[PDB]
Amino acid sequence: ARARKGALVQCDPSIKALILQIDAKMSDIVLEELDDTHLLVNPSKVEFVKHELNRLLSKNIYNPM
Amino acid sequence: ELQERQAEEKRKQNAVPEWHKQSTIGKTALGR
Amino acid sequence: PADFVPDSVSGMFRSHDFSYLRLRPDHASRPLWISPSDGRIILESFSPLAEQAQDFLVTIAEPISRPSHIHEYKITAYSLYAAVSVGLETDDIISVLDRLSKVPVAESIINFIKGATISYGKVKLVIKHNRYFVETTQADILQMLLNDSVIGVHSFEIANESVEVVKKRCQEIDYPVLEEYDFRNDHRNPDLDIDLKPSTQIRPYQEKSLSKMFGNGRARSGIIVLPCGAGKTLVGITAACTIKKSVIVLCTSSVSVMQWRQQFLQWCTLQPENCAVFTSDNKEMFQTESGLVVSTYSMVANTRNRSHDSQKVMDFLTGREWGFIILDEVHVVPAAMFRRVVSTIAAHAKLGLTATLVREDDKIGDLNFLIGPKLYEANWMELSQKGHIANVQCAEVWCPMTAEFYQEYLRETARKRMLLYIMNPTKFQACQFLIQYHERRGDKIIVFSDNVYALQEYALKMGKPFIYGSTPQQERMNILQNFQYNDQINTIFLSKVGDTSIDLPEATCLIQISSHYGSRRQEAQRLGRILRAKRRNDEGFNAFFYSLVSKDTQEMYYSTKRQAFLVDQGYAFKVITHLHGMENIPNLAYASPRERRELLQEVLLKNHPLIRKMY
Ligand SMILES: Nc1ncnc2c1ncn2[C@@H]1O[C@H](COP(=O)(O)OP(=O)(O)O)[C@@H](O)[C@H]1O
Ligand code: BEF
Ligand SMILES: [Mg+2]
Repeated sequence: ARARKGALVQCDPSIKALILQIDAKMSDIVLEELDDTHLLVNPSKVEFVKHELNRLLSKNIYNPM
Repeated sequence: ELQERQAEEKRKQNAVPEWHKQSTIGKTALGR
Repeated sequence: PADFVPDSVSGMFRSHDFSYLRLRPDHASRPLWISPSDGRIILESFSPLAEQAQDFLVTIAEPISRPSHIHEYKITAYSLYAAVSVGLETDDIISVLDRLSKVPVAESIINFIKGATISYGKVKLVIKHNRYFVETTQADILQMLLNDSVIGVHSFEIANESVEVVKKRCQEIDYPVLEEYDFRNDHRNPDLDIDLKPSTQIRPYQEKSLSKMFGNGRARSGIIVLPCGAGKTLVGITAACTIKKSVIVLCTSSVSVMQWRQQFLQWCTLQPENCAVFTSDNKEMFQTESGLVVSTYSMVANTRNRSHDSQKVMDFLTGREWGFIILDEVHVVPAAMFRRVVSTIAAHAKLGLTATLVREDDKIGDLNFLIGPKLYEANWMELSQKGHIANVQCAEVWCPMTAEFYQEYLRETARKRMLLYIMNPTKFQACQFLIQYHERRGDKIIVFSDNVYALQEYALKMGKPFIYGSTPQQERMNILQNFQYNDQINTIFLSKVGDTSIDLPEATCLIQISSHYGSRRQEAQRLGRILRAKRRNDEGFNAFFYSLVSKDTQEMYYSTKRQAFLVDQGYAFKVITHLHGMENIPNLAYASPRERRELLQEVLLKNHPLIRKMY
């Protein structure tokens, strides 16, 4: 019997690894690993990872000028 | 009948796969 | 734009709103819209006068996109420079442009057309006895050419090597040079009596391309662009047959050179005695007054190390004054060193043949002063609907990256990252299922892969032949013939070597695993292998092109970047997120984690004369 407030993140392996890399740079991102498709993240960092992660993914997609 | 069968086989040889018939986005992703 | 009130939504168009001008009463008939600022041309293909402009626009305006209904052209200096060459003046362009335009032509557009449509046809470069004379039809030009800082009825000599400099210099100055050959009155050069045999059937677009070249009656130097497999080889044959003079052909491969001679012989009436092949295998040259030498750029552009056997041939080529040069795949001539050939070799006329006239660098525009302007180009979809080329069901398969490999993708460097996401186990499973499914359908499959290591691994894992640079010519020819005529070998594994200029009339399906980053040209050349399929006219025939790409990788950057040219032509790729019936296949490669782990480590680890007897 113990509750822990947080944000449950559901995603795919590829997104999971990206979150880990961001967690490696910023420790507070990930609070605990649940499974291969679920992660616990800090609520405050949600608004920042979502916008920054898109910039990182922008490299994989070619936007013509 | 054989020529009709051959024509049917010829048509089958030219038919496109199933995944081209429908847009397979909603279905589960390909894999093992 | 005078006394035109802006609209409330006019801010959405940043200095691009063209509502200030009025529309003519005959808009319902006139099919053309003209952009007064950027020169963009919107064409109605479902309204009268559409066909009358579909040919005129291609001459004066390059095509940006030509989809089913609304085509998009654009007027530029290069496009106008190409039209002015073939007997066209400013008045003709303006008269036709106004007669077909729904909106009046702006003053800026008129000014642009006037400037670039008056330069052509005042300075001529002639060749005599291997000596280059810049002959001019008026004496006034002497005060210009001889007084130019770069240069040096009146005729004066010019360095053969300096041709590439003066020609570019002529672009900067008002008058550019035109290479017109009056082969009818040229008797000094030995003539060759060859003609197209009756069995030949010149397609309508081929006739149109020739008409644009011989309209005035004098052969013009330039480039002709036709779809892959459209018959660019036959285009050179027709030019040789009508000119009837000594000609030399340069082709960018060893197999392709063997293709050109066989095609020459089959299509025209050139006797074998007058034909000589200059390749690495045999180096004997024709001794007849007039003949044909078919070689490659490497055999004409190499300067440092030429063999003794190949040195005599080079002198043989240089000593004689050729009358015509055919540069197959002219998209490689503007390279750093290949440009040297155009200045060294002597020829009164130059022709360029290439299916793709685009490249990564900006040197493509240099072709104007190197070989000449672009004479004609042909649509892709237009020939597809007329039965000249086969229809294609282009597809793009998204293969998700496996969790194990993707972990190393983050830490690994760019150079090694490529190999990591190109050999993911999921791609192996998809390729095996597709090969089996398409093989039972009676389709000849081609698998492209730029990575040699992946090619061998895939080939050995599936027990299928593979081809790349190290393979000898004899072995590959046997492989090609077996695949062509032997039913046992229904699929092969091509590489960058077979990326272009290899004809496989039986090929119908095409697959590609690896790629050479963002090059859009390689994408078009590879597709050409199946565009010339045998049964391209049977009812409901649709070729297949699969492009397996790893999701969440740099491949999406390269995939969308290397496929932007086909979209312009009209091809549309279908996204395949799921392949139906893939799970029910009995066996799939790397289905268990043990194999995936083993493969991961294997790929990761990749990175006194008497004393002579003594000795
Ligand atoms: N007029 C024609 N009649 C018959 N076959 C033709 C004709 N024009 C082209 N072909 C065929 O088209 C194929 C491709 O020709 P090729 O010159 O290699 O094309 P490209 O150089 O444009 O890729 C060959 O099989 C050739 O015989
Ligand atoms: F465009 Be082809 F294949 F030479
Ligand atoms: Mg060719």
